[PDB]
Amino acid sequence: LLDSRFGAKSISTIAESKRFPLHEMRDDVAFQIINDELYLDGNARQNLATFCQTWDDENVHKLMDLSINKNWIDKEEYPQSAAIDLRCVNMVADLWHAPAPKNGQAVGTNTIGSSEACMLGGMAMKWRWRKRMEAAGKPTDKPNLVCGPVQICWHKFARYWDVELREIPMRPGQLFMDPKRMIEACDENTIGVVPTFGVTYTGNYEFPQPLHDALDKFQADTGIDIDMHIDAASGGFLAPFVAPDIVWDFRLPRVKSISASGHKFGLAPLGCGWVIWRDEEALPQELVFNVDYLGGQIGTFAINFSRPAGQVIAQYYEFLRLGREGYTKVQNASYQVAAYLADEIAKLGPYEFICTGRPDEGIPAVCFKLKDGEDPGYTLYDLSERLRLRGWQVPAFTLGGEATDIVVMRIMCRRGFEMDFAELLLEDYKASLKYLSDHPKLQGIAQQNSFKHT
Amino acid sequence: KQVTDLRSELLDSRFGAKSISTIAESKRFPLHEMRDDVAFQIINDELYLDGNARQNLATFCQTWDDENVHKLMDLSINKNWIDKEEYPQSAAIDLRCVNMVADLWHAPAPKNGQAVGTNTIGSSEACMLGGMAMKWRWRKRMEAAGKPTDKPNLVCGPVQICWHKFARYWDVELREIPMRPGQLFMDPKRMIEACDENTIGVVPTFGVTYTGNYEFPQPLHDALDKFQADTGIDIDMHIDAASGGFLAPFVAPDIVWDFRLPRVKSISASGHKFGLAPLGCGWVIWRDEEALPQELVFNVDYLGGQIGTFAINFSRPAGQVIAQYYEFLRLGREGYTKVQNASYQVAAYLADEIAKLGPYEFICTGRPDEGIPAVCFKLKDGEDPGYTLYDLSERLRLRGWQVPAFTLGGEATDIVVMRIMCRRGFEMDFAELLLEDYKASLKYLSDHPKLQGIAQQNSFKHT
Amino acid sequence: LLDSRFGAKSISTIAESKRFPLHEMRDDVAFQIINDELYLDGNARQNLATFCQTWDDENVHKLMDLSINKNWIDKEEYPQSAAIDLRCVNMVADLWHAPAPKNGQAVGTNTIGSSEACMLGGMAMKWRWRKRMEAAGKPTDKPNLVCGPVQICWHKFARYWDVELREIPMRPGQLFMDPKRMIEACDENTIGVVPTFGVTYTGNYEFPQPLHDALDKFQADTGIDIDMHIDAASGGFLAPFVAPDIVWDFRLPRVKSISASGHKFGLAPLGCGWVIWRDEEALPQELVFNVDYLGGQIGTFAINFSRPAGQVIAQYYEFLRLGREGYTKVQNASYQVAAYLADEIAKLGPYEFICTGRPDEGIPAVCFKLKDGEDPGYTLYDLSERLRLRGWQVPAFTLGGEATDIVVMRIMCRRGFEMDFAELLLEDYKASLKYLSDHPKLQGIAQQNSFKHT
Amino acid sequence: LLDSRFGAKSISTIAESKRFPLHEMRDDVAFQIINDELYLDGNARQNLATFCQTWDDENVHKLMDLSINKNWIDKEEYPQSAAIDLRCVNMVADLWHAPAPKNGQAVGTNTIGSSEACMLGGMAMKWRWRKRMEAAGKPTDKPNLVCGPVQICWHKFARYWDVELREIPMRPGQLFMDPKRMIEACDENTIGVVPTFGVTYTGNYEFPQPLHDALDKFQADTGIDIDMHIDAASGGFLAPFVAPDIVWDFRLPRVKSISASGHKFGLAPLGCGWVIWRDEEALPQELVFNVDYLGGQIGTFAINFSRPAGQVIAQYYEFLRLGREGYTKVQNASYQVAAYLADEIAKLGPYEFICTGRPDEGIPAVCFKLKDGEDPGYTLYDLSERLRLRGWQVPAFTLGGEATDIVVMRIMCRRGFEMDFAELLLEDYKASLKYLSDHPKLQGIAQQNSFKHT
Ligand SMILES: Cc1ncc(COP(=O)(O)O)c(C)c1O
Ligand SMILES: Cc1ncc(COP(=O)(O)O)c(C)c1O
Ligand SMILES: Cc1ncc(COP(=O)(O)O)c(C)c1O
Ligand SMILES: Cc1ncc(COP(=O)(O)O)c(C)c1O
Repeated sequence: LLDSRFGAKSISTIAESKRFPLHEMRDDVAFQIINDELYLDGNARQNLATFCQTWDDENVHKLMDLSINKNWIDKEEYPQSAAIDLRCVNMVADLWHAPAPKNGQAVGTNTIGSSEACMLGGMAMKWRWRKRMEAAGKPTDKPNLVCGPVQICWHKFARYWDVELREIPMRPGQLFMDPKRMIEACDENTIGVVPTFGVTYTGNYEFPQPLHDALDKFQADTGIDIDMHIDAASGGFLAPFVAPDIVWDFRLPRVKSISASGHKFGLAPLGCGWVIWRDEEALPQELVFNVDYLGGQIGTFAINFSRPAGQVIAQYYEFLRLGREGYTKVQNASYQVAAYLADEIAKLGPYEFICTGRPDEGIPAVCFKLKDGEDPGYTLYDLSERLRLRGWQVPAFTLGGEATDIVVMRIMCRRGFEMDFAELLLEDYKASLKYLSDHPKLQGIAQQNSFKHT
Repeated sequence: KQVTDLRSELLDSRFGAKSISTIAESKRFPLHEMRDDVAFQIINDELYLDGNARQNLATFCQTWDDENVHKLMDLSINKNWIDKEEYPQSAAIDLRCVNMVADLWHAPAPKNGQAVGTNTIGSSEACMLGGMAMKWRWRKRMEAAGKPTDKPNLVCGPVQICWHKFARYWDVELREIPMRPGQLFMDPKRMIEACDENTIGVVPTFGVTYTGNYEFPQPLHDALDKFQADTGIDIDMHIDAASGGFLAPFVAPDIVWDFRLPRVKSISASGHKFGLAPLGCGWVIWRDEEALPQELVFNVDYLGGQIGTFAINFSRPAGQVIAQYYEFLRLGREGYTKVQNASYQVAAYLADEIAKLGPYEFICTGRPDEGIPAVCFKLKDGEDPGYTLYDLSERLRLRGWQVPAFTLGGEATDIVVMRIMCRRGFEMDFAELLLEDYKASLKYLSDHPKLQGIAQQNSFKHT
Repeated sequence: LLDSRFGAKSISTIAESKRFPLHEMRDDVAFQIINDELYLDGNARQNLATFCQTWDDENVHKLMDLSINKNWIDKEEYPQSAAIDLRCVNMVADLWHAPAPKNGQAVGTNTIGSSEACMLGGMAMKWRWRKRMEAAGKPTDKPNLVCGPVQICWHKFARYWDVELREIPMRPGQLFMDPKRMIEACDENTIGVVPTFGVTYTGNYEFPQPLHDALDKFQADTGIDIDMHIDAASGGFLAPFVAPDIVWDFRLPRVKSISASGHKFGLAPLGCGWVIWRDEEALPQELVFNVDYLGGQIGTFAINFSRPAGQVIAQYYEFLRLGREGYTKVQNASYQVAAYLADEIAKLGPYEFICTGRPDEGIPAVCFKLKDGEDPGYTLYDLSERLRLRGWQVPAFTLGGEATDIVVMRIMCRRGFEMDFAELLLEDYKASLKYLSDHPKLQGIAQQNSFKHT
Repeated sequence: LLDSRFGAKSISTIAESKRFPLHEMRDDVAFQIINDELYLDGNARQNLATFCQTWDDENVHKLMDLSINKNWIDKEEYPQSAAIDLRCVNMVADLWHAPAPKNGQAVGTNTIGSSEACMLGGMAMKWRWRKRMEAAGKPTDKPNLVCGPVQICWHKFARYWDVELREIPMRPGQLFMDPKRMIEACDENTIGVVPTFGVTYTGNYEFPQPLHDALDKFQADTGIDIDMHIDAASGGFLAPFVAPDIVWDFRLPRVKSISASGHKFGLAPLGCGWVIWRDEEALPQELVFNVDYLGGQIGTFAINFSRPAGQVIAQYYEFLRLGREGYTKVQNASYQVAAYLADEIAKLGPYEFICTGRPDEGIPAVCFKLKDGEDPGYTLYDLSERLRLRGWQVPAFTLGGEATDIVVMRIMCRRGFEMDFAELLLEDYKASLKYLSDHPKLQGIAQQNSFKHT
């Protein structure tokens, strides 16, 4: 067996792939072998399911390349990377109207993604709640967390830290966590409420303000003081620029912490998250670990330790080059694309929209389902498959709870998916509808949900 | 007439233009846009303030530069490790790596072809996952027995901070056997004294962070067998092989520390350490399906079915996994053996050479059978050469070297040690230069006695 | 022995480091080996001792890479490089107010640096002087040169060309060459006076005008006609832009030649110098050598012969992209940083400043010493060592002459050392002072002068 | 006026090329403007006149690019570059059989090229001679130097340092410095003899051994002790590999110093020279200057000061990757090309060869003239012009002395000019001959000498 690339004895990667390789191989052959199979990966340019950055900027590539060995945890050897990281924490804190620091540095940290940021926020919430119950001489025996249609990271948090997850069910007419149902789920064991400022499954915002009012009335009627952690994975880098009037952040007294993804609308490369706390009081010191460095010690509250500092550096690059002025324009461009697709798609079939890409309602996304008791001659699963044959990945999936029988299609508009590409999508969308119309036997065959978690 | 306080002033000599002071507005989110290339050069220029770690002998993390690794990482910047759907080849390469590492550690042959394990950001996450699984297995055993599960504890030696975090975050009592003069590590006797029915497991550190020595699981495994025999209490182990996991399999195959031992239910290691991968790569392997409680695994829907994942992080880059595979492919056992041996030769050389320069007692001398490629020593008790290791460390910094001097924990807290790490890139020629600067530092301290005792700050020791 | 990079038998560069290597080695291995140890060199970004360019410009790297084989002396094969070189000579001549050329080309040449430029200037001075003395049948074996705190290249000139060096001593209150002491050293054997327009050790300018007037009076009283050569290594590319009114160049009749460094404030990469002569009469033709080429013979006055033309090309790039407009802003930026540091440092200790970075007084540098009889609890040597531990190289050294007891600290502000970096230096400066204060035993230990020559 | 490249108002480099630009210009525009006119430079691949390296090696480009700012004189900031430089000096010393250092370091230095190397060697020669005459109570007012057909750098040395240059004339039947004529020119005022181990104009070696014998006899008959400096600009990196048995170096007692060009057959990029002294006694300490550094103090004997360290590094790269083994094969390849050309060219016309590319006679060069009283119907100048029309630069010029009536053609074979290219040259050579034969009126028209100095 020979290889046509190297014109030599074949070196299989699929063979003996269950055992650690025995011999050495020429460096450049190993590289070309791996490089060639990586072509099997998609480039995600036509993938409209993910929230994660997929566009390419030469400067970001250069910054990441230079940072490949810069250790985020090693403040001693990489002091400048550490300083840039502190700047970012302050800037994000400022973006979310966090109270002015006493010493001068905001309370918060960079993370690998929103998952870790949420875990940290969740543990802090659990610890503050525990300190309160013990002081009240009550049992910390069975904590619970109230939320709406949260992302899987919260299910993991609940599971891994033994907290009862009280998720308000998604239901026809009310897909999100409303004040009434939220209150019905709250009690003395509730460690906190987690509104999702940009629901993963639909793109809509769960507004913290009305929930905050309900929590104020709750403490007035029962004495039970409940706080909030905002999961703003996507919305945290949207609303501050295109809808400053929405009061969802630290302007609300009960919001003790907020988390968001830099690698989503924060525009940073994969591997960047953020979590900020209102003030020192919001973060139990018992969770912070202090390590020694030549220049004094620094407290850290993170799950990960050693990791590259490139994403933080790239995130800073975006903050510096764009500013509020730049982010507003970038974000608005995505909202224009989403709004356009919503309006245009509505003219093509009997659809009921859950999200239409409006800045005041949520993120740059379009989410719809077929109108009840209406049969256009295909399901959204069938349409999704036709679109894949044209290179597009437009996820079709079912919602949860009382709406377990509802099938929706979600389109995400992130940086890089410009108006020109949306127009092409519409062309292929129309072509797919005509094909389904000309080949009725297709209806009902496709029935597998697409990846919806990110 | 333009008051200095009402202006975004300052001319810049690089751009032949003005302003843009990262430190001035550093507390607020920037207001305006800036030319991309100017923002890039501004950031690129201050990154020069970071060290390159070539002369840093404190860290275990990879610091050498390989062109092919730079290319693989550059092409993987947007490849999402969690998105199996869009990046199927990256996911396949990742599964190969898990099987290869499992094979490396003698994990039993999979009943369905795929080993039980996962890639991680680093050893910290790997350890958390291993720790959670240990806690869950212990809990189930106890619940199946109708016993209380509210007082779990974990027995270990001089562990890395990630275990202190695990204990704190998951409410597990950490029973760390104290480091002490004459016994700095977890021995069978003290280990057993700390074990009971609430012990979720024992965590030997196969390559102690602070000294470089291996804690040998075999003797501890025998003690646990005797323990079960005398009490009926069945205790398992998780090996924290952050560094050793990619050393002993190549240069000391005969040390029995892995899955060859029945009680070892899981093992974790750092790819970005001696695994030779770029920062951001860890590994955790479980003996088999039984070793990993399914309640911890989450199954997500994909167009091709569903894949279960047990991880704390979600979205993140797949470049390090790919780079790690590149190392596995180009080196193999044959290549890793030569690479690791080269580091041991340097370490052994430094130990032997440094021993001739002062009254030192060595804790680690870079021997393959004893631990990792590191040198760890302290001044002999009651010996005053005319300086402390802190003073020596500072003199070496003036020569560009970062050789950490710090104190040991427990009841050995009065011990000041110096640790030298020998990782890929720190070749024999550089070790010779270190020796030259070491001797020059000693002569300077000898000629300037007033220096003794002044320096007294510990260096970063955690990695 | 094995190498952990190549995973093969070790190849040491120290073992047989005194004998020519016996065998071949794979090219790439040789490259990586050398590349890896070059990491032991500093990048000079935190080095505030040198005057030489240390910033990086992508365009300059490209021009230099393209010119690696372009031979400066081979006018025949590289006609365009030779043309660009001629343009630069004329532009520098124009910058220094040299009289308009008769034929059209200014009299001058590019050099490797100011050293060579000064040798050429020195030889021409010696020759012009000799031609005068020889006509009067007087001895020409005991020539002397009058100057102030000159750079080492003049000591080399004096030594290599057997010229008595009459250096006016540096002294408290009079660290530079003044008119009075200058005249006291002049006689019929003086080949010329060399004012240093930007003293290496302090940064101050020695003003040619007052010296020029003294020389006019000298000729009036004795008949002895003495000329000048301005060593403007640094000042030559500063004053013409930020202080045009200072009369130090060819506007002065006696100034027969001027030299300066392109690789200093000229902004060119290492390896570029310039020397210009007032006119043909100022340059003895006996020193010029004519070499034949296909297009005709070209004369040259240079110590070096074959060498690369990249630096000249890079220098032209700076001239073209900046112009007077651009150079003024670039140099002003450096002066602002220097002025800022001087003002800020003065608030931290009992210091006496010799140079405070004022455009009318000298170059962008800060030079100071501890006030006489003041004991802050440390020497500038101690402070310098503390700053090294923070990555900075701020030279502390002693002055010459009578000010031999004086120890100064000199900070150079060149392109790349922006305001933000100066702020960081101030932070580390303060940190160093606090450490010295908390550790008194450190005082007096350090006593080695740093490199001060460039 | 518009520019077709930038599609905007034209920017001319010609317009006011004699004045320093007044305004700024876009950097990328300035770069492209300069990049575009550099295309007017030749690449020298078909230039067979120069000895300087013109081939391109990717690793050398990388090493030079990395070293653009590394200052050769700043031992403090660039310790590793300084170390590599010391290794090179020792390796070159070893190559020339210099006595083993009484300490651990050979006596010598790197230079910009052979010119500076020769000046340093010449100065040392003059100083040693002066010291001796003084110790004999004799005058030192009329120093002279005996040599053969030397390169222009020695004419410069003689002129700049006031030494009478006694150059033995090139003559038909005696083009080089022979023992007899050398002795006729020697006296008590001779500072030394300079044999040229690879004559620039022809390529032949002047053998130091026979000359050395004559000088031994001279001291025996007169007591006058005369030393030598070998100008081995080209031969210094040829004979040690391809003809080790030729005794021309430090194996000869009288050879006190040797110089050679790294950027010639040393294979280094432009800007690299070397000069080695036999031992400390051979280098008068009065010429060495000691400068202080934090690491202590190092001595240097150099005309230049600040300059790039890249060539030294690239030179080290060649030493490391090739070794004696590699240089022998590289140099041999050039000799094979030269020998082939000589043998083939001899069959095309009535020629008399002065150099035929034989390793035992000289460097890889071919030098010939038309046989006396032979008229093939063209001059070598005519042939040279025809070859230029085919892209080749094969210099035709006259020899000096009474050989001023001798027109020769010299072909240099350096790295890169492989056998395949030589065959192409022969094709064009024959084509040129046929053209000249078919167009007789061309004979005698061309009469300008080509650049012959390097
Ligand atoms: C609301 C929400 N939270 C958390 C996550 C997980 O973010 P990450 O993948 O960056 O950890 C996602 C994708 C999300 O949409
Ligand atoms: C034994 C040990 N465990 C865990 C860690 C943490 O690994 P990481 O920094 O890769 O999370 C280290 C550094 C270590 O030495
Ligand atoms: C006043 C002065 N003259 C000459 C020099 C030497 O210049 P170069 O290093 O460019 O030869 C320097 C450094 C200097 O400061
Ligand atoms: C014999 C000889 N000496 C000196 C030189 C000048 O060398 P460089 O150009 O390197 O100064 C040459 C070209 C030469 O051929």
